[PDB]
Amino acid sequence: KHKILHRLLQDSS
Amino acid sequence: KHKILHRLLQDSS
Amino acid sequence: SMDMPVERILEAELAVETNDPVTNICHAADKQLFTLVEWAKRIPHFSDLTLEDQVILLRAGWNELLIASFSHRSVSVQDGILLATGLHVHRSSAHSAGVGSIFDRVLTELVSKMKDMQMDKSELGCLRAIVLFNPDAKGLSNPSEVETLREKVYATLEAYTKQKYPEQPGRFAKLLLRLPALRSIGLKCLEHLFFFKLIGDTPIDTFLMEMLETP
Amino acid sequence: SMDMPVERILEAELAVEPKTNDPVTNICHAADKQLFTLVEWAKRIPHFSDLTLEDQVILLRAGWNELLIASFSHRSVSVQDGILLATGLHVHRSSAHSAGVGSIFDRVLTELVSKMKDMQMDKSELGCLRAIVLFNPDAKGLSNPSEVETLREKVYATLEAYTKQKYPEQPGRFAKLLLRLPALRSIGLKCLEHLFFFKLIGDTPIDTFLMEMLETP
Ligand SMILES: CCCCCCCCCCCCCCCC(=O)O
Ligand SMILES: CCCCCCCCCCCCCCCC(=O)O
Repeated sequence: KHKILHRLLQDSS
Repeated sequence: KHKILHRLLQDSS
Repeated sequence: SMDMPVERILEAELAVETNDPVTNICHAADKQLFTLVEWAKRIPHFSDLTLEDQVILLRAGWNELLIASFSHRSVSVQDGILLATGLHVHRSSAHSAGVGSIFDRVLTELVSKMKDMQMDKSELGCLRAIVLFNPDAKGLSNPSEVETLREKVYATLEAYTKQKYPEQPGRFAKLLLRLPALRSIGLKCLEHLFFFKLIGDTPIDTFLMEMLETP
Repeated sequence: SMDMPVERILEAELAVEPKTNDPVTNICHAADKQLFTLVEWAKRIPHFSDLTLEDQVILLRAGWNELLIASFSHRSVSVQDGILLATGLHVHRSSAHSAGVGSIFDRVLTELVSKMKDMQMDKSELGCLRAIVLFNPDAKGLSNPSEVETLREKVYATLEAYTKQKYPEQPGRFAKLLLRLPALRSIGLKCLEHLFFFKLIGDTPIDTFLMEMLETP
């Protein structure tokens, strides 16, 4: 997954 | 010791 | 360059500015992984890579990128490290907790050398951007692009060292030649972290735990 | 420079050009043989022999693994999907994978051999990079780290003047050469860990000089 890293990278706002 | 390494380095031959 | 301005790399650096010392270090690493993602996003062209390639570069580099930061943060202190949490770890605490060896390598190979040459934040930023743009990182969709980004960063760094330190012709070389030490220290810190995880009895927070997960 | 001539560093590389089925046995055998040659190479690097015996021991103990990996990697630029040992034996990727050492072998091919091949790294450049590895001012126990530091500085000033003179169209060539040193360090460390396991488990002949290098500092 690498859930957290994916969520932080995607997040722009 | 490092016997071999010492013998090879000391040698100037 | 205009492709890779040293201004933007400096702006990225400035934008992010339990007795057990190992618990405190692990807690600080977890917090700094959140900041590290925001730092990477400010490095020119990083965010134009595919998400998969961004993940691969941050997973490969996070350890070296954090060690480079706390090492440069610690040039103000003698025989200690300053964590991002504002906590200080003295050499004597590190030795007392069974991580004297690696702590001394950090002090001797990185902190003292950064201190000796007075490495500035533009130079640290560039070296961190070189570590980030690691064309050897396994599974990259396009190693060539990462290679050219690394090349743009080291062209930018060299023009910066020539412009700012014209009297030190060896300075560029000197900066690049801390990267092998940083790699070696990175690998040894990773082995410590895997052991801490394996044995338990050191709390490891979710983001640091994720970085230690073996796909 | 006059204090660290690139001629002498090339002469050291030219001076050491050479004449079972487990690839791991074959590689360990070649490593033992090349440790003998490595001492002779070090002695031909300007100023190395003027260091104290203790400091010479420290630098060759700290560097031998990287120094041998640089040499066989550069020897292997002409080989498809394999390495050429100093013994004249070839190790193909398929054998390495079949012997349980595929990952590290692929790292050697991908991070070192193919990159040396891509930039066509020459023997003067290899000699310099090996002399930089040798003059490791971070090596623990050095009597005078400062003088090792200045020898490293003389080598990288000599390398950079050589790359500017010979490859004036490749402004980044110097940087590119120095930026194979982190990979060499990383690969070095993983090879060492392999060697210690081969020793621990037995079932790999390990000759006297390689055995000695694996005996604790
Ligand atoms: C420094 C030597 C301690 C040895 C313990 C191993 C811990 C792994 C090191 C990972 C980097 C820590 C990140 C700290 C974050 C910061 O404050 O900038
Ligand atoms: C070559 C990498 C794959 C094998 C992994 C085992 C680790 C062996 C250690 C490397 C020593 C290098 C010896 C080279 C000798 C030569 O030049 O022929």
